[PDB]
Amino acid sequence: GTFLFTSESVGEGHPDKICDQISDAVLDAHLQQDPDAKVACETVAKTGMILLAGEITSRAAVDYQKVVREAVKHIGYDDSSKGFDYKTCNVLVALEQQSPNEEDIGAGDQGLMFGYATDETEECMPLTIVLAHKLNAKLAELRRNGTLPWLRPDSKTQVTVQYMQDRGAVLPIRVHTIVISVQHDEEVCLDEMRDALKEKVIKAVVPAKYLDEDTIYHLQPSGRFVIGGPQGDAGLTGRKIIVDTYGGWGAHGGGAFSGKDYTKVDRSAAYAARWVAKSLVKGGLCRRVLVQVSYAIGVSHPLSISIFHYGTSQKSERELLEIVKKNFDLRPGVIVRDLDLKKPIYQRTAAYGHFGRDSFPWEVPKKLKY
Amino acid sequence: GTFLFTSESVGEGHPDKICDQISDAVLDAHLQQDPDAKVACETVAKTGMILLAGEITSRAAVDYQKVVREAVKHIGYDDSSKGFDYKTCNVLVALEQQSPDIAQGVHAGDQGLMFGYATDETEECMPLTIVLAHKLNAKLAELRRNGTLPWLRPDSKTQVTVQYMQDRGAVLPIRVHTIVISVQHDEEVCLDEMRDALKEKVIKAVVPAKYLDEDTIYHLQPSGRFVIGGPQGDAGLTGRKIIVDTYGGWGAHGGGAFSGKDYTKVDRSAAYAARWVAKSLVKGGLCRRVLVQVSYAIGVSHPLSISIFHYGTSQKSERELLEIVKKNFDLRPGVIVRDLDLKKPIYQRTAAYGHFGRDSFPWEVPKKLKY
Amino acid sequence: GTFLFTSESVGEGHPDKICDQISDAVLDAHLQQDPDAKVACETVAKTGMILLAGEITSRAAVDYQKVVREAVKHIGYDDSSKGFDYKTCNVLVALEQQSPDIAQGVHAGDQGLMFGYATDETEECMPLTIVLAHKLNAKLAELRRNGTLPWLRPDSKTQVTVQYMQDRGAVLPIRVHTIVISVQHDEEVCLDEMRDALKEKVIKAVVPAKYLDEDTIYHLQPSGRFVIGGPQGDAGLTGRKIIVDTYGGWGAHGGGAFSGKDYTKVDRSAAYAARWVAKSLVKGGLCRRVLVQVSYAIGVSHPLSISIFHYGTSQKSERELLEIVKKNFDLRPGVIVRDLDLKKPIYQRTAAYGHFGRDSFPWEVPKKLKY
Amino acid sequence: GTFLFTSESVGEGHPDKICDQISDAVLDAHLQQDPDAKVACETVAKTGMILLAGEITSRAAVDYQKVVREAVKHIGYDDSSKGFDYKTCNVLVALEQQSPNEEDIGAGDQGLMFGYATDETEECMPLTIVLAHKLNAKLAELRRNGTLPWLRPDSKTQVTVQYMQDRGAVLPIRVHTIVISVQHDEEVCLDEMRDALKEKVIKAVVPAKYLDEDTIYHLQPSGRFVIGGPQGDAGLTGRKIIVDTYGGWGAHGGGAFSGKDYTKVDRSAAYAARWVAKSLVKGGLCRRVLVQVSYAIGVSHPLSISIFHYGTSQKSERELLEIVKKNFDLRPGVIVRDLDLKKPIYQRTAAYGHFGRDSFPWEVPKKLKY
Repeated sequence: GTFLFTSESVGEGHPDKICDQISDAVLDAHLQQDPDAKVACETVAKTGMILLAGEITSRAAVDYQKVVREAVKHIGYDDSSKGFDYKTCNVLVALEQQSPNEEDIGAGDQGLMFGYATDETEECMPLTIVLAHKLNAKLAELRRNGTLPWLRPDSKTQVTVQYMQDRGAVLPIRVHTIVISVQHDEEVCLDEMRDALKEKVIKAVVPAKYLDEDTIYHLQPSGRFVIGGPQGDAGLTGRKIIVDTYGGWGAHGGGAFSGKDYTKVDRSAAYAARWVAKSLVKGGLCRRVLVQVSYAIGVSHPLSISIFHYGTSQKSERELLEIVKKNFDLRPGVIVRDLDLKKPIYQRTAAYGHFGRDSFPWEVPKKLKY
Repeated sequence: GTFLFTSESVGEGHPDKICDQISDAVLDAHLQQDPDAKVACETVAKTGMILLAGEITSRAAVDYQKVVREAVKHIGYDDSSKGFDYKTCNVLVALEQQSPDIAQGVHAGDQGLMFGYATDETEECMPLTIVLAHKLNAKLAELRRNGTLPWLRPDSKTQVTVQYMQDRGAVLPIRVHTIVISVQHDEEVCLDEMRDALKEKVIKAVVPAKYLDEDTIYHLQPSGRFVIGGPQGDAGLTGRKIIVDTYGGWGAHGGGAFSGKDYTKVDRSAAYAARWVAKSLVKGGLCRRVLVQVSYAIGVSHPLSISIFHYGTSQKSERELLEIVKKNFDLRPGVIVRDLDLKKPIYQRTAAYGHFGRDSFPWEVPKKLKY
Repeated sequence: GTFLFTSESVGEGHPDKICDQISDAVLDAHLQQDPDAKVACETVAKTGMILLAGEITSRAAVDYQKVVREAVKHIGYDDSSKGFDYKTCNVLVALEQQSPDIAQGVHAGDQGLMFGYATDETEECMPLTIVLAHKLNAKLAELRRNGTLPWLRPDSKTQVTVQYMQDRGAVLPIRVHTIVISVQHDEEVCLDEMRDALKEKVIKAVVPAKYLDEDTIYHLQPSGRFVIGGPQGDAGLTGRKIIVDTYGGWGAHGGGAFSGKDYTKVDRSAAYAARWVAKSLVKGGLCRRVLVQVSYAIGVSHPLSISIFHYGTSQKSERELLEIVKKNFDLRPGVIVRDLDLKKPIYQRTAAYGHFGRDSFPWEVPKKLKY
Repeated sequence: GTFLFTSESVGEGHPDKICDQISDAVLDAHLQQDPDAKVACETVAKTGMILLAGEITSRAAVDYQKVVREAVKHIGYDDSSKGFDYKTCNVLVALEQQSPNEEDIGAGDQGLMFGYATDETEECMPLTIVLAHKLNAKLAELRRNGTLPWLRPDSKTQVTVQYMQDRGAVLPIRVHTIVISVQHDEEVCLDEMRDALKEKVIKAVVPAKYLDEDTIYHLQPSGRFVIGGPQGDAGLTGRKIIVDTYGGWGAHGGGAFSGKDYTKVDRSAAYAARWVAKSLVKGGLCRRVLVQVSYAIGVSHPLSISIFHYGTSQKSERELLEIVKKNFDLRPGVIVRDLDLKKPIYQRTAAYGHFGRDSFPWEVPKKLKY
């Protein structure tokens, strides 16, 4: 049977994503000096304020004012006309910082985590969330290179796709609806914005085979959007966890990723579960798969591993599990080495999705032996 | 045929849940005085600080000192020895409140989806993994408050792994495979005594005996020592336990936290409606297990689309169930608000022990279906 | 015989004065609704932040978003280019407000001293050094607001050194020795043009020509460049300009700031009373220059002691002046409050340009004395 | 003619003095690593919170959480029963920190400053403020060594003395009134507290010749005082400037001292003016004297220097000025060298008065040539 599915993505200037990106900029600053830094950094953004709160164990000396302001400048908030300015906003810091066989390190917390993959795209991700992210990334590219200099940092996209099912797999047929709202400078009209959104953004990102006569476009649906970001709005780290992962597809364990080092299995085991799911699909063992893992605080080994193939394998779920246990060691002290999780690359994961890119180690499938 | 599935839950004193409870206490304070209040309240808790941020349109005048402090008191943080004290903590108010529109005084949102889920494996009509996880935290609070284990403090986390088998799409719990409990405690009690009380007075008082066996794995105080807890040990924020609030990893989640958001946030009121629909189908005997997917389109009050996925557990087709749902439910967000009585101040009770599964809310009372 | 004496003053946009003005705006908001409000409001201003802290007992419901933002708007900080903007700054409210006593609803402090001072060297009855310093800041604000020098920003500081001679204890200003002016400015204007306008349109519009000569020293924009100012460049707090608020180093100060404190704080209302007494003696022709010292004892409403020090500028003994003061003034703090109308919301006007010397307040209106 | 004079002092646990002491602990932490650090650190204390705000130019890496908490522990707040606890209070940091002939350095700000001295005590200070400070210091000594273990950190004293005048000098005759309020543990009665205040504090500090039959004692005048410090109270740096100096005597320029390095003439020139006043009095050039100096931002030399002797010299005020100008160079870049103002000794100045101690360089008179 057929169904519609909708995923959302948000640009770097959305207040929740500002916080994710600042959190990871703080993490990256620690890791550049101290690869073994432990970081749990939560960020809050509201009118005129960034606040940092959390715990850090690190030998680094980090200038938080500079790291935060620079990230805000990088996002593109440099003037009160845009709603926020890195030069004059309030930065408050409440980070409590202590000084300090690695394969046996215990999980930093308990929790459950999922990975997912699907053969419907080359990236091995759901089409809805690939397209939603790609529309926001293209907005930011065109903003930053001056192709559309009226663009500002805050944006939200929603993409509805009509699917068919094929023996537990999902086959995207057409884009049903695209919604784009993007922040903009006072000096452009809506007719021009709408035309640019359709021609320079949607047509540059969405394969033409999914767009047809009945595709519904809602471009700047709420009209003008001059002020954005944290102004009259409050955001927090870890409030876009569905957007950061599979856009509604598969499942989620509840843990946020941004501002967390590798011992926080919320992030490292979700990355490893994605790596497992992608490896199974690119291995041709199934067409779509969900992987669950779980941990207890202070315990190095997973408490559970489970594999659900949606009926898209010739192997049983039990046989896939046995294969997974022969090819992967999901201790955090081992995941760190296989996925290089002490490298300061996290600020790049904080927008446009943690999954479906090529450059990240969890997106390179492992050759399986079975 | 068998598989494992794990869910977690956290106690009232976990720092993220403190924040959910405070944000909903704020919402209830506003609704008490102004049933049309619009609220989007975020809370941050860290060593000695409660910060309230967000936007409110309301006629209410709320005393945040009182609302925040009583909530913290009720949770049980009343001394520096416990890491946090309602008498001495810093309450910072950064909320932006405006009066409702002058001219309306004198006279349906995002393109998005919501999921509801229900399963006949428990009477709560919820996954056993998460029902048990919630009940373990609730039992710790009960024994802490009636003084049976006076060494307990408010911060707790639990995790339950169940071994299941499948039967024509339904899931049948066989036994509890693994239980984790970590709970904050006073300085005097010993690990042995804690691990013994958690097994004998908590777990065995909550988990049906038929699910426990000699191979069940217990990880009780697995870190070894948990004196530092609450916001002292970890920063809390509103809306960071969204899976604990819902189905424990089962079903699906389309995104959005609930607490500190009024009934006009559709990702809060339509999620409750989709639960209501899923629970009504299962209690109506129409299927054993169901995922209800409700899509809304920018503007249109009527849902864009509804899909019902019964996993094979129904004698009727997915198109027949969809027809039943349409004949019995009106899922326009304004109709939902009236049918589920969502203008009333009951939200603080939702903010610990899960939004779904308790027999305390209108969305947990099934609708008798005609067909 | 001659000597130098220096005093300073600061503009409305100096970060410490922003805080004094906000704290008094808070007090006035409360008094407007509840004339018995008790207020002790502290303000901190730093890059992008206004923080309100302190204690209030009041029946008022005040909108701090509005009160703080309008005050900042009025000061002139309305864009990030100026370093601070009322539209986008973070207002954090940490004030602790309680209702007045339940049971009194249905039905004189520290051992300390206060000083008043007055001198006949100006009509304001204040030292010339500080009268001139205040007027230079006021003139900058006037020319900034009417657009004569649109390159001016709100943050300014001035300092005036006067050469004096003495005559039987009175002080006689001879000339202005040195003037300092530092004022925040836009990016485009050049130092030469600023230094020329400050001399020609500010100083020469304010200082009587008889005090200026070819040897007068001008330090105008002495740091060279002052684009970064307001709370961006320096943290402000309430009650850090207490000498600018009073006599500019002349007379004496027994300790205490004024702004954000209601009339029941005796170090605020008895300082105004002692000014009133000192000014009344000088305008009554009883002396040319006077320091009035009023001591209060823990509990006793009546002053413990009053000493009058006339520096030799009076035909009457210091004991005769004391007798006159006692026959004409009742310095019990409750009587002071009634006589000077201190329950009214006029405090925000006190918080820039000095509490003493302007003909705008009851304590600056002399009492006609009988003797 | 005779008159009464009253001075106040407050203990380390008074909320305003907590902030002064934290500000100077932050300054001292910078100076221990970077002698040329520029610091303007303001502290705010209220229920459950210390906030730091200001500007720093320094090469130091300072852990602010540790510096603040430790200072709070040092003051003696370790439990919510006392109203405040270093282990669980909120510490928020908003310090903006940049990296960077010294005799020519310009004043860090404009301002006026006074120094004062008087021959009425050996310390060359007014008796009222010497006694007020000494009562608070003795309370803290007895608290910290366990002589009176019921004592807590917050305290306030007021001392009224009856004076005579002698040719512009002031002669203290008797103590008229002593007020002491001190914070205390629940477990002591007021009768015992009052007796200890009189016998172990007042009699150990006030010379017996000033105490007589009519001396009024107000000991714990407002009754019980269990909770103190910042709880239901707000304090700020630089709100006790009269207490920190001459207790009402002489004059004040308005600048606070705590949290400021030597380029902030509010502090360095006030120290130097005190040094000048003390040198004149110990030199026998007068019995009592007030010194004024003033500065402009970015200008190294004083704009004005003035000397008022109260009629207590045989020399004219003009002759004293000429002597001062021959023996002292009041440029901040020179004052720093003469008074050793890069040394991290400032936390010790933050309670019990900056003046009248023996160990500080501004309290050692210079031998004058004239």
